[PDB]
This record gives sequence, structure tokens and C-alpha cells, in this order.
Amino acid sequence: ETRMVIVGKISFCPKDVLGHGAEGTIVYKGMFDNRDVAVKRILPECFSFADREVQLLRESDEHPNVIRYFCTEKDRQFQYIAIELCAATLQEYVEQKDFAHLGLEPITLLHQTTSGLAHLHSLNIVHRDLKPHNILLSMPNAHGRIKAMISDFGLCKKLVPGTEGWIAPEMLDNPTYTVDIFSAGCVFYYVISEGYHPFGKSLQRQANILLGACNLDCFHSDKHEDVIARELIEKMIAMDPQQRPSAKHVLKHPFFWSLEKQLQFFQDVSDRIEKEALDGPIVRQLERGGRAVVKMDWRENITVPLQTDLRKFRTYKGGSVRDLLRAMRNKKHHYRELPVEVQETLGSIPDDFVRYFTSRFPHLLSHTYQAMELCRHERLFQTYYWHE
Amino acid sequence: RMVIVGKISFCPKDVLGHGAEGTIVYKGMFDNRDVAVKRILPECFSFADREVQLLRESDEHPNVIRYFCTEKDRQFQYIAIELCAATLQEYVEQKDFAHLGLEPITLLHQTTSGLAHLHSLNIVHRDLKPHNILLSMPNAHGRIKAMISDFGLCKKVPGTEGWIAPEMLSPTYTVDIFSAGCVFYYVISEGYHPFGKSLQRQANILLGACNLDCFHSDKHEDVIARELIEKMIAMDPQQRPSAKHVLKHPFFWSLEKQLQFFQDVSDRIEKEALDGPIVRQLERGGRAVVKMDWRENITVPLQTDLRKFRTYKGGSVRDLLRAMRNKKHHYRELPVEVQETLGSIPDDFVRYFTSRFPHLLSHTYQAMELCRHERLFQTYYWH
Ligand SMILES: Nc1ncnc2c1ncn2[C@@H]1O[C@H](COP(=O)(O)OP(=O)(O)O)[C@@H](O)[C@H]1O
Ligand SMILES: Nc1ncnc2c1ncn2[C@@H]1O[C@H](COP(=O)(O)OP(=O)(O)O)[C@@H](O)[C@H]1O
Ligand SMILES: *Cc1c(O)c(OC)cc2c(C)c(CCOCCOC)c(=O)oc12
Ligand SMILES: *Cc1c(O)c(OC)cc2c(C)c(CCOCCOC)c(=O)oc12
Ligand SMILES: [Mg+2]
Ligand SMILES: [Mg+2]
Repeated sequence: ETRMVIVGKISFCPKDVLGHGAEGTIVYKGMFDNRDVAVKRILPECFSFADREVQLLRESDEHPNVIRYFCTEKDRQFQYIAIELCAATLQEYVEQKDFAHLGLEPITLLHQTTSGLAHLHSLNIVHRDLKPHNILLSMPNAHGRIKAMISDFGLCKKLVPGTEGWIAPEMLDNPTYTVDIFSAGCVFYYVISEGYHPFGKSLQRQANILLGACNLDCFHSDKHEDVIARELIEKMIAMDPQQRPSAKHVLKHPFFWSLEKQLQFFQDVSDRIEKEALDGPIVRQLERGGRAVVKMDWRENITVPLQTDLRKFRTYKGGSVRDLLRAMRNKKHHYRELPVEVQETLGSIPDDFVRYFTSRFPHLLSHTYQAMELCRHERLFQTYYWHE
Repeated sequence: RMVIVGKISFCPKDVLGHGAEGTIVYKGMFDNRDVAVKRILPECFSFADREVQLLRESDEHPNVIRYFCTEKDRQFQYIAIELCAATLQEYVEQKDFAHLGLEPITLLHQTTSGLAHLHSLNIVHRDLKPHNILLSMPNAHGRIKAMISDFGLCKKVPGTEGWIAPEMLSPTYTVDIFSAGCVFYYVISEGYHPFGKSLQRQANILLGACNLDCFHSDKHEDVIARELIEKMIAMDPQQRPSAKHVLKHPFFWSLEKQLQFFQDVSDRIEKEALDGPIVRQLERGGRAVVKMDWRENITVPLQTDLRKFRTYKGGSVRDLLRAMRNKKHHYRELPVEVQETLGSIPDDFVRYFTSRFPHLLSHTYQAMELCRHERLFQTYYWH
């Protein structure tokens, strides 16, 4: 009637449905040792479990962003999987007007997703089906902190994977991390714009994925974060799979950087450029985009107090990017000995100081990161770039 | 080396921090739940058992902390209260605190409504401050909350250097309200005191020196806060607003509530003459807030589209208000280009305007008091 289903260890009352999956799949709320879990029952005729991959996940350290499959058991006609019981899917996070994000903010969230995914790829495993619904939010712990974990991995298909809208194009063989990095890109933009898809509406989505149409209409060219984000997503959702950035690669990116990390970068650059010829390849590179970034003369687009105190020292070109970079490194390093007025059109440090400049020079950070490869090694830049 | 005095019991070692005048506060146990207990010298503070009983005979308030029980030993007094996680001090000051969680405005709303609970019963706090405002522990499912504390006791001058109302040096609800203002600015400024450093604080309070240096005038929200804060902390006791009076203020309004007002006005002003006091009043500050002509300070599609009708001035606040009430009420029929520069609604649509007209909301709220008593405006105003 409405009697409980065992197939122990797993157990669940069949009225406790959490939601339907694709091909006659269903997910209920159940029980395990005695802790709650969610049990998902897949028709062995529709989906194919990859037990070896998981046996591989267990015998390698746990990642806090890749969900745990507790056990699995078979009844005569069904496959039952017990997994960490979660509270919601990205979908609600983004789209539920009143969802209570709690602690975590979109960028950390994406940092978590991408980190977990990177771990999966570290074990030569490809998810093949990322999307808001396969990226889940934990319930709150004792300390109340909530996190995010990717799911429904290693759970393939028999008699094409993925979901209309999120399918890397080149899948229309044995896939490769490039696919998942496409799906990632989409979710990234989905989260940031607060619901919009880059491709960009249910019905046209896959068609437009095939054609290569993007939108990205939310990313303006005058905002620092919009620029740094677009620079990445545009590259993740790239039509050419061999252009899509590696997993860890996406993790070093400027996009995730603290304000402190940002400003710290800005400086660390400057300290190289002194004692480097301007005819030189490095500075010539840093000045290629030049004027556009600096708005012709950067002195004309900052505060009057700051141009006065700078004035008192000259040796700041103003159409020059490098001079804008040391100008920062100095106004910063001598910060304590500054006039007060000047201390307060910026300040304090690092957050307000950096934001001053990136607010005025949206293309600054992006441009500077892109310029300052060539120092992929240096022994020192390994914190901002990846050398391998 | 455990200490009983049941039903309260605590380890003397589990200390949570020293309070005033010799007070010490430990982590103990009550029924079998964890609690905080504080031991006071009966000789230095005076508990008020009548006040607490009264609060206890009354419906709980979620933002006013609970006293479970109290017990005297030969030489001390011990008090058992809900065990909280930290004070407003840490919330503001601790670079990595995990907030987690909850926004400053609802935080101050919470503190205020509790306060108003206290004043509902004719009971005044007298020593409000960050250290006397606590953050609950994460609950069953991870939501944090803020409650006031250390009330109902006294001293055998009340308050703390930095937070005492001016007239208490040389009481009524006005005193708390001042301390409240102080905290509001402390919290919004992320650390700064209005008066505004430990030593010059009380002095300056007597003198009247403020700062509010963090409130620009070009930001809708700063203008809103400042306009209220400055009034909480006002030198004159008769000027400081009622407790729940402060709960009705725009400072706490949702985007949607802000917008609903904007509109709820236009629908009032319309179909009345300009000789009428109301309109003439609304344009008192006029040109400056609309920026001479607001038509020149809005987005391009929107003027292009608002060209097609006007009949719209640009030196008229009422015409900018009407504008919002039309462009919103027809949002559906707008040209997509236009629908896209604002929207969705209410949030993005109301910020379109308040981003560019910082004094717009403030200005209108003031002018429109004239209709304080009307059925439609009680949700916005106080009596
Ligand atoms: N760990 C979980 N906790 C709660 N609900 C879940 C969990 N995992 C999956 N679900 C629910 O089941 C629905 C569909 O199941 P499934 O086939 O696993 O995913 P999808 O919808 O991604 O294809 C999901 O949208 C989700 O609401
Ligand atoms: N309910 C409580 N839970 C946990 N700690 C508390 C509680 N009440 C007070 N404290 C701690 O006690 C310390 C001071 O004791 P108290 O009597 O409040 O003096 P003060 O008024 O300076 O806070 C505070 O710093 C706070 O950490
Ligand atoms: C603004 C500024 C710049 O740009 C700079 O460039 C190297 C240096 C300094 C220094 C060293 C100080 C410290 C005070 O030195 C004063 C003596 O100068 C004649 C500063 O305040 O600002 C800069
Ligand atoms: C923008 C706008 C304004 O300002 C306005 O003020 C009177 C009215 C309208 C209306 C009525 C509509 C609906 C479309 O009407 C076109 C003419 O037919 C009545 C609108 O889209 O925008 C405004
Ligand atoms: Mg799923
Ligand atoms: Mg206290």
C-alpha cells in the first residue's frame, strides 16, 4: 500500500519522494545506518552505474565538494543508490527569490564546484552531465556553514549523456575533461547573471550551442568584475575543446582572487619592471593595449588629491601603464607617511585601495594578468599562473 | 574543579569574559542544556526581579534574551541565560567572522523591535552597547539571530563611557534610543563610532561632535541612514524618535516597499490642483534633487520612450514620480530595449531611479508626511 521499502541496508518509505530524474528515475528520502540519506532508484535498463570509479574515489582522499555515495543495492528490477542527503540544487540557490544563501556567495560556490570537479578530473573521471540540478547544497551543519557538492557522476547512460542546453557541442568516442569544462562555463554564467543562460533560452539553447551563439549581455565592458569574468567564461564555453582551460587552470584565474590577492599581484608585477628596458619585450607587451586601458592619460581620470601628491614627484607618464603600476606600488608602500586627504580618497588597505583603481580602470587587472605571462615560472609567479 | 549552587552549576574555569565592576561570566549548565551564567557581586549591581517576572508573564520576544533562573549564594548572585556565540563587537570587527548569514539592516531591525518590546512594558535598558547585544548560536538549521541582554540589572552611573546619553551626566526611553543610534552608525560604518574614539567619546557626546563621515550625500542609502541616525542620537531628548517609531522608517524598507510608496504617492498627487499645498510642497527642494532636469540624468532609451508622451517636465518631482508609476504600470508594453534598461521589478526598477536620484526617496518621504493620518499611508508613517 504505502508500506516501507527495505532492500537493506537501504530503506525508505515510498511516499517520501524528493523528485524525479530522467528516464523513470526517482529519488526518495530514506535511511541508512541510522542517519538520513536520499535513495535514488534507477532502472538498470536505463542508466549504467560505474562501480569502479567510485571504488576509486573511496580509496583516494575525500574531497569536501564531491558528494559521497554511501552504498548501493540491487532489487530484481531496480538499482538503488544512497547518497548524502542535501537541501537543494543550484536551481533553487539562483532562482528561488527567497532561498537564504546563508554564508556562501556565488564566487566561492563556483570555486567549490570547480575544485571538486578538478579533483574528479585528477582521477581521470569525467562527469558528462553538470547542470544546476546536479550541483547540490548541503544542509547546514552544527556550525551552520553550508557548502556545495557535485553529484550524479559515474552514473552513465545506455542506448547520449548530458541534458539539452548543457551539452558541449563537439558531442553532436570517449569524452574528455573539456566537456565538463564547457558545462561548467555555462553554470558559471548562470550563477553570476542570476538565472540567464549564455545560449540562452530553453528551446533555442542546444541549437544555439551548435551554432556558437552566446549572449553574455550582463557583462558590461566598464566593470572590473564583469571583464575578469567574461574573459574566463567566454573561454570555458569556447567552441574549440582544446581552447577550454584545464580544471586547475580555471582555479588559478583572477576571477577568484581576493581583493588582497589582486592588489598584491598589481604590486609584485611592478617590482619586476624596474630595471627592465622599455624596448624590452615585457614592457612592450604590457603597453600593447596601452591607451585604451589607461584612458589616454590615467592622471585625468583619478582624484584631484591623488594627482596633486603624485604631481609632487613627477616621473609618472600617464599614458603609460607601467607608470600607473608603480604609481600604485608607491602610493601604497609609502602609505603610512601619506597626507590624510590623499589617504582618504583611497584607503584603507587592501580592499578600498585596490577598488579605487579597478573601479576607474576596468581593463587594468585583466590586461595586466594577460600581459604578465612570460613569467609563467620566475619561481615566484607560480601563485598567479600555472607552470606546466 | 566544579561549582554547584543548583539548579545552576558551572565550571569556574569555563570563563566567557569579565563584565563590569568585578563581574565574571562562565559557561555552565541548567536543566541539562548548556547555559551561560554570570556571577555578580550583589554589592555592585542590583538585579530587578520584578521587571524580569513581568517580561516572563508576557509573550516571548525572539530578540530579547531569556533569563531561565536566578539564585543567590552567601556572597554572590548567579544568573542563567541563553548561551550565545558572541557579541556585536566580534560581528563588526572580526575580519573572518562568518556573518553567516544575516544582513546588518535586519540585525538592527531585530535589536530595535526587541528594544520596543522593552519600552512597551515601560522598562528602560540604560546600558545598551555592542557588548550587550549577542548573536545566537547557529540554530537547528543554521540561522543566526541577535538579542539584547544584561538588562534588568543596574549598579549600586549607569551606561558605559562611549555610549551614555548626554543628559545622564548633567530616565526614559530616549536614552536607549540614543545608545541605539550610536550602535546603528557603529554597525553600518563597520567599526567607527559617531563621537568617535574611546577617549574623546563621552566628552564629544556632551559637546555634540558627530562625524557620520562615511555617509556620502551622493548615495541614496547613505542619505537614508544618516537622516535617521542623526535623529536617534540628537542632543535634545524630545527630538529622539519613539522605539517602534524608528521601525517604520525607510531605512528598513524592502526595495519593493520603497517602490510601492513611490507609486502609492503618484496615485495620490494626481487629480489634484497645483495650488494644492501638497504639490507645491513636493517641489520645495525641487530642482536640485532632480538635478535641474532629470530627463538629462536618466538612460537614453527611457527618455526616447518618455518623449513619446510627455507632458513631462524634468524640473518637476511629480513628473518624475508619475513617470515611474507609468513606466512601471506599463512595463509589459514597453519596448524591449526600454524594458531592459530597468527591470525586472521591483528591485532593479526602483534602483534604476534611486541610483541616480539619491535624495529622491528621502525628499518625498518628508514632503508627503502631510498625509500621515490617511488610511493608505499608515504602512509608511507613524502616529
Ligand atoms: N542528494 C539529494 N538530496 C535531495 N534531493 C536530491 C538529491 N540528489 C538528487 N535529488 C533530487 O532528484 C532530482 C532528479 O534526480 P536525478 O535523476 O538524480 O537528477 P537530475 O534532475 O539532475 O537528472 C533532482 O532534481 C533533485 O531535486
Ligand atoms: N549570554 C552570553 N553568552 C555568552 N557570553 C556572554 C553572554 N553574556 C555576556 N557574555 C560575555 O561576557 C563578557 C562581559 O560580561 P558583561 O557582564 O556583559 O560585561 P559587558 O557589559 O562589558 O559585556 C562579554 O564580552 C561577553 O563575551
Ligand atoms: C607619491 C609618492 C611617490 O609617487 C613616490 O615614488 C617613488 C615616492 C613617495 C615617497 C617616498 C613618499 C614618502 C615621503 O618622501 C618625501 C620626500 O620627497 C621629496 C610619499 O609620501 O609619496 C611618494
Ligand atoms: C511611459 C508611458 C507614460 O509615461 C505614460 O504616461 C501617460 C503612459 C504610457 C502608456 C499609456 C503606455 C501604454 C502604451 O500606450 C501607447 C499609447 O496608447 C495609449 C506605455 O507603454 O507607456 C507609457
Ligand atoms: Mg541529480
Ligand atoms: Mg553583556
